[PDB]
Amino acid sequence: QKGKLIQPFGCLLALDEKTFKVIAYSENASELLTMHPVLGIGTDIRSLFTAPSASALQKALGFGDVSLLNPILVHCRTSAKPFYAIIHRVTGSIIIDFEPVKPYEVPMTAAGALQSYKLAAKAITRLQSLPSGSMERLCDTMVQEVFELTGYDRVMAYKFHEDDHGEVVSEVTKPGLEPYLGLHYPATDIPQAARFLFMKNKVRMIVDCNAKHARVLQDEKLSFDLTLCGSTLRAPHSCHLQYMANMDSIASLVMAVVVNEEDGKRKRLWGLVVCHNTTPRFVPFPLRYACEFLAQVFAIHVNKEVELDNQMVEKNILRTQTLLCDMLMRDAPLGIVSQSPNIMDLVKCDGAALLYKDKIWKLGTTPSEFHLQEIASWLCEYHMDSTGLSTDSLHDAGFPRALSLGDSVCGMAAVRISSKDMIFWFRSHTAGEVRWGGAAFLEVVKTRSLPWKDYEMDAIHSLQLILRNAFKDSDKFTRIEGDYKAIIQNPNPLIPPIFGTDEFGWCTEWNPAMSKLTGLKREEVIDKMLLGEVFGTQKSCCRLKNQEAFVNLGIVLNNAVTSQDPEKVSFAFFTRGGKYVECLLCVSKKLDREGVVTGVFCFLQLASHELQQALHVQRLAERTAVKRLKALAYIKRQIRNPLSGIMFTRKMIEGTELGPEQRRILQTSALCQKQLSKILDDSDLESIIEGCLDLEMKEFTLNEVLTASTSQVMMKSNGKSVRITNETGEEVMSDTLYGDSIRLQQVLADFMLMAVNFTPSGGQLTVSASLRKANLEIRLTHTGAGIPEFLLNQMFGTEEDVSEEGLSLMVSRKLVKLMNGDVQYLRQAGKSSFIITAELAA
Amino acid sequence: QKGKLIQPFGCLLALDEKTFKVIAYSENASELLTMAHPVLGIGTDIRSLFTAPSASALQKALGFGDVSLLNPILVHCRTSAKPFYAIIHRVTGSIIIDFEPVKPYEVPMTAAGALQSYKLAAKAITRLQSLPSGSMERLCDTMVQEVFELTGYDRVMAYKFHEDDHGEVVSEVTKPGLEPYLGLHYPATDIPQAARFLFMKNKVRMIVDCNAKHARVLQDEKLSFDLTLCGSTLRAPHSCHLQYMANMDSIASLVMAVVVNEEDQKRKRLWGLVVCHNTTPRFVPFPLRYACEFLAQVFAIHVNKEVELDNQMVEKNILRTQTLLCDMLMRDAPLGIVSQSPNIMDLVKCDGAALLYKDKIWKLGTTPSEFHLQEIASWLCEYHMDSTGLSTDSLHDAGFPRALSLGDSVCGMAAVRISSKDMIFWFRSHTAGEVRWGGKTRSLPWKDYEMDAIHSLQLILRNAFKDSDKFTRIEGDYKAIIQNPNPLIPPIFGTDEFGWCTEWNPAMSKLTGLKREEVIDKMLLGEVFGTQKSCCRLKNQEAFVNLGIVLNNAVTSQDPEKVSFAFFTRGGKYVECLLCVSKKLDREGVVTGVFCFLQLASHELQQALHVQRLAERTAVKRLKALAYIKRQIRNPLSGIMFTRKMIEGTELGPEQRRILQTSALCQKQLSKILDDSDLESIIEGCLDLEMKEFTLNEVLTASTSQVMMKSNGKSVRITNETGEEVMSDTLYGDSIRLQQVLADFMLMAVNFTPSGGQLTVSASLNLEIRLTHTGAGIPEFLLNQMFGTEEDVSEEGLSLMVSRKLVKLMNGDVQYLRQAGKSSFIITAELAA
Repeated sequence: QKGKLIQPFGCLLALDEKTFKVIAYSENASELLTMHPVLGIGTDIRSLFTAPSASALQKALGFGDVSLLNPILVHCRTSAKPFYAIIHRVTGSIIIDFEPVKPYEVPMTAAGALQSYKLAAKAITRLQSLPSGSMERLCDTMVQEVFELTGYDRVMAYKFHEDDHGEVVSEVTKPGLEPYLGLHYPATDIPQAARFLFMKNKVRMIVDCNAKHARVLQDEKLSFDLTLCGSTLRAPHSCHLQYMANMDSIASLVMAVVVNEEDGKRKRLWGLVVCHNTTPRFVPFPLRYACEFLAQVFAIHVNKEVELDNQMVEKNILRTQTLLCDMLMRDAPLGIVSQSPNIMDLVKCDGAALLYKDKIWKLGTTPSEFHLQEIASWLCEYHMDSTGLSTDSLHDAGFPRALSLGDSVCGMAAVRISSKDMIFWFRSHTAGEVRWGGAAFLEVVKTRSLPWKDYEMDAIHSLQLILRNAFKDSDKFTRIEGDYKAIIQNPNPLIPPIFGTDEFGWCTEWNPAMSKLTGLKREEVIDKMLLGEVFGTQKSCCRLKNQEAFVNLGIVLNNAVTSQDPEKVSFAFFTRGGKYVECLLCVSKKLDREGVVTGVFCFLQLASHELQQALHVQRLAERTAVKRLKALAYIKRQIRNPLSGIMFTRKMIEGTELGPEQRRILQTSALCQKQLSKILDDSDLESIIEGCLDLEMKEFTLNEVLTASTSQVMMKSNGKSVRITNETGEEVMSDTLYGDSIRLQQVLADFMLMAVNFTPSGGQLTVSASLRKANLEIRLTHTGAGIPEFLLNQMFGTEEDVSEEGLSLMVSRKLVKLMNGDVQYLRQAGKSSFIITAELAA
Repeated sequence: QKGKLIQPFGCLLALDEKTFKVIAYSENASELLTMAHPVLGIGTDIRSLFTAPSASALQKALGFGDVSLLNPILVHCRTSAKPFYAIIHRVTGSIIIDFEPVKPYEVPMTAAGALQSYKLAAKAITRLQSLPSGSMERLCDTMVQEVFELTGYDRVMAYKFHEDDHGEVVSEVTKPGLEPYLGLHYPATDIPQAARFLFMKNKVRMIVDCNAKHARVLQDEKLSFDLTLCGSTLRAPHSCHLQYMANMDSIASLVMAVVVNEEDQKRKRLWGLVVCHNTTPRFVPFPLRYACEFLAQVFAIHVNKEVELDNQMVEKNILRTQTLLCDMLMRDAPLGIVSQSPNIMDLVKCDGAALLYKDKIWKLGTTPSEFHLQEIASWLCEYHMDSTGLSTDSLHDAGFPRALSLGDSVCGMAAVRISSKDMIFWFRSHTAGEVRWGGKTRSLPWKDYEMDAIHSLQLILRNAFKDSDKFTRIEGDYKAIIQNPNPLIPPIFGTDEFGWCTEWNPAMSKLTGLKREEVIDKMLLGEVFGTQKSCCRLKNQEAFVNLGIVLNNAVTSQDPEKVSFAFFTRGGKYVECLLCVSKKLDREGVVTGVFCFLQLASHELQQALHVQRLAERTAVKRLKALAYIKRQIRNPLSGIMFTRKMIEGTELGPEQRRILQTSALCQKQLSKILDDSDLESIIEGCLDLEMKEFTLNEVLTASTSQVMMKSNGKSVRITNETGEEVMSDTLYGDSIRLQQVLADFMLMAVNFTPSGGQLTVSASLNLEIRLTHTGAGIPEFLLNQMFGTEEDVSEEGLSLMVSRKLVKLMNGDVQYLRQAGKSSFIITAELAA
């Protein structure tokens, strides 16, 4: 922080807060500024520059927060050399850094901050337009935009893990360089001092490494040593220089990403965005400022997308709760595997087994009954005081016959239902490969399975509890997964609140979870009418807020009596003492064995507010989507009807004898109607955009296509008085082609109709076709300026969304791509040419 | 309320709260319950006239806490069978038990409690719940239709109370052959306030027969207080309802009550009644009455919801007026607003705009003559000295000397003075007003926020001119009710290109608590709006970054955008609103900063737009796919049109010409149906119809050509038997939509028909078209879908619903008639010949 060496592309001056006189100066500063006022201790600052520059600098030092006006434009007194001045406040002193102003780009008058921030107005918009839910897309977009703005050769999205070991997540380099994606790096490349330094100043630049750095002339009479930690000209340290030495890079630009995560707010370094170049380069301060702002935006976005993945766990927990509630109705024996929701959906796995009275059931990939007997015997004999176990890899646990099992089963999770009854879940082997570069060593994770999370064990234990209670009517788990001997622990049940009533309305079920959630003892509440006594506005144990809640509860119960499916509704009630519980009620029928309705069975689902709002938004979106789909189907039918009408009328007209030229005109109309029926037959363009398509195989000739297109277009062409000519040879005509004719006619007609529309009044258009032995090349040459550049760019498929005409162009290009061809646009003096390539069978 | 007379269809008993002995009774009880026994006298026990389980149930009910839960207690008499309901009420110092006979023709023990009783109305509640919001008349008509279907009474009416207690019939449903009173107002004296309070206390009242003889109640003389039968369901009318029934020609009555909770606990007001009248005596079981009482609660909830939605719509409208009141400071000179398209005609709802400025008169829309405007200004400057504005909806009543000569084209005038010579007029048009009572143009009166908007426009224009209070008396039949409208100018702050503050209007000073002098000449980011050492403290980093982003985007982009904003003021109050930004382009065309204003929005409205925007962001491709399809429609249509032209380009015969013209008719049909989607055409004003000459022969031929294909597919023959006299006659009206309607009607007739069936077409001229097809006929549930009874509609039924609504737009109805092997579709409409 006190290294007295600075880079030579700029100069530094350290002054006092009160005297405004130069104390610390650099050797190159005297040369650059005086290129006469001798730069030295006790010299003023105004005389080195002109009067307006001195006034601006003095006002800047007089400001409260100089960081808002950091890039200042100043002029040297002699020859008016432009310079960028940056002000920074060290304890008891002001440090100003001056850099030369190359032509480059200049903001309006003084750059300030907002104008500099304006330089990154496109990358911010592109980042804010991405659909949420995919961190990799965000990383790729940020890296690409940083590459575009900075212009450095290589851009990397180095990421920090919990053990501070790096992992590149993306990279975009110029062609002709070694990719670095996926290469892990050790924790000694970046010392913790570097991270601490980056936590303070977010952007660091090293313009060149093999350059002689000047020194400073810090005053001897100063009572404190100057700190160069905050200055942007501080010379790189040897340890940091070793990084570029091992990375064969010269110019570096490192931008920290700082997120704010709530205390378990505390700051955290999500990673870095590193830029490298093989040759030295320098960029103006506004570009660095804009890059820092863009990094702030990216940090905000990543912090937002972490919270969205924090909700998938809650959603899966709710789904498991629903499954557990559903499974409570089935009979204890064989009811575990009776219907579609078996114990495969309880925890993610590929094999399940239920040992009960020597009747081993199989549900998938699982060892033989012999091997299952052996593993059950081993678990019984070794782990006496273990109701349940979860082994990551059976080899590590110590199963003698784990070798004979093979690679099919690796992880195991077993529970003891009763003295002789047990349940097993098995997981197949997954191998992990980590490049682990910058070290390269290639570590192996041996034969291990995916870890068993907490809520999976919680669900398994809840299932065990349910089965034990059901069997009775008719707790420490050893987790040897980290090869750290026994880490036995106690899980928690995952039973949601439940209450059930008979047909009349008297309470009959009140489980301990509800007793804890409400605070009401079951003995206190049972044998009381559900509507009016347990839940009621006045004179009731649990006080509903309004009369609307009472009406809604009554409606929900009455509707649920009729319908078997469990409707999800909102619920809100006060507890015994002044607490407003807001949950999501689910009611289901209670059909008995014979099939007589006995009552209702209800359970709540406690959920955070964001999840409920997301569910509401999803419901609204699906309703809007179904309405739009119904409207589109209605329109399609109402257009299909007159389509059939005109088909039949054309058939009737063809029934009467007419001229051979009339016959040709009728045939051209027939091709037009077939094209119309085909385009109306398409369900939507989204399937075309996705890529899933089929092209029919049929015989055709070019005369039909050309005549259909000309008949389609020439009315509009003559609207602008446009001449159309055909130069295709008759030999190419006589040749017959094979493929999908309708797509070709529609695509070529659209392209050449756009050419007609772009044709100025009185222009000329020529159509030619060439057959090479087969390949067909189509040239459409129209007189005029042609399509503008932006529309030509919109024609390409790189853009996600374009104009309607641009969308038609993109769809035609995609169809040509599926037609193993290409589309080219050529501009010449007063001419524009479309070239279309196709490959078919002759 | 203390009347000792009861209706004869039930019986009454009274029990002491503690001793549980009978103290009052009725002769109907003597003739109905103990008939074949203990004497029904004072002090007689209760557990002797019923079976032991019945006595146990009665004892348990009496010992219960809240008896009003399990009211319809079915009880078996001591004699064999003879069921009876046992409704119970707790009155001061007694418990009153009413028995009503259970007729076994219906309801064989289908309800024994409140929860089971409420089940009978599940279908009605489901139908009411899923209706789209924003239409009171639809809710009322559905509600009364459901009442009619559930109860089966002859006449059902929704009777809405106004502020002056005088009622208005909003809807009504009756069996055919009955005189309607729809829309007829009634005096407030028909229903006394005592009846209103009684309805507020007892939600449902039933009078089975007005002519039935009432029976007395024998009560002990030893009690110190008389028994009150006000809460009992067995009470006799006190001649107040007898006269009402005689006047309305009714014999039986079932009258409910609608109670709505309105904010100042919130008060409860009787929004109206749902009255059922019958010409013959009728009896409904207690569960049906109990369910009809439950339906009223859902109806009241929905009515309150619709009222809140209307209030939010009003707030959105005033927000829009506030937004459009801006963009007039930017425009230079008074002529600038007149020249531009969003003119002063859009500031307030008017049919004519006039501006008098320096001997120049600028007029827009329906406006009087120049001499008329000059004489209006002369009158206003000659009779009104100190006024800054005038307002009236009837200029004739205003006292204009030549108001009658001005005609009915313009009636209401609102005028505001800008300078000593320049001033502004807003004029309205003719409105139709009819009021009925069961016992020169008037235009809608000017509201208050309209006056506020006009006053703020006056302030803006006078400020701009300088840079270069007023009485309404027509809302009532009075004179010179002076008012002082307040302005509607939103808070405004504006900065230059560097970021320093430049303009900070007083509204922002009031809202945020700061002052103009202490904030001016400071950077907008960091100094004013900042997380630290700032006047207005932002919440966290995200707000700062978002504000910077929106400022930069506003500078770069060209259109205003709305972004949520939230900050702490200097007094600790958390303000949340919407921020709108715009570029402050100079006359030359170079940006010189930004101009921003806040739109303080209500919490419900603000949160009703976040979810809307979030849902909008989900659908992107499908929104523009419709426009893409609409634009790409033209090319195949142009191709088919030009192919038709070339087909015409040679020699043709008579039949060939006819079939070509039929094809062309279908061609225009396809063109105009693909040109516009028309959405649902819910409003009759929308979907303007082309009206041109046509003949019926072409229409019929074009309609049957589209379906001959399917007819020959099933080998179904179609015959047209309309006479040549009707065919030769020419009508002036819409044709092609009639072609489509006829075509899809015969298409549906072909569907669901056996092969070899006969289809017959007839027309009578009022145009009536009858299409009779032989076979089994269309299934009933399809007709239920097409009539709108079933909310869920199939794709095939949607076309029939569209055709029915189109026929209704032609002021007609579609009729389905069923006979042995015959189904007849009758379409009726009118045109000009």
